[PDB]
Amino acid sequence: MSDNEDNFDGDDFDDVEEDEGLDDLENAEEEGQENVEILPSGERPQANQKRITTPYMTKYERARVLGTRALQIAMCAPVMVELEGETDPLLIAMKELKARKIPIIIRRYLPDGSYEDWGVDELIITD
Repeated sequence: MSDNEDNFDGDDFDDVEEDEGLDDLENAEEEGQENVEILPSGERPQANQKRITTPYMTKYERARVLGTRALQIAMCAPVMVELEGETDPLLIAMKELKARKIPIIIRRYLPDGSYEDWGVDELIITD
């Protein structure tokens, strides 16, 4: 009946519980390090670059994609599913991967001192 918490600081371990995932991203891995840009597929036979981007895009390029698609598409949809009839925060960025079509190029730069561009027009999609 009258049982409440005395305060909110019994020790020095009650300030680490801020999680902002979504539908299946509970601080699992997300470990990486590559500046990644996003753009509509573009295997331009002229900007053939190279450096470290494994000839196979990596879920982040697609995870930045989904996020940068989720907003571009949240407007209409550069996506390949609901071009202008949908704008969900990521159904499209999901559907696009869920489709594994990921028709888009991504730039994996390197905060280390390098960079490479391409995505699904020259290599893999999310995986």
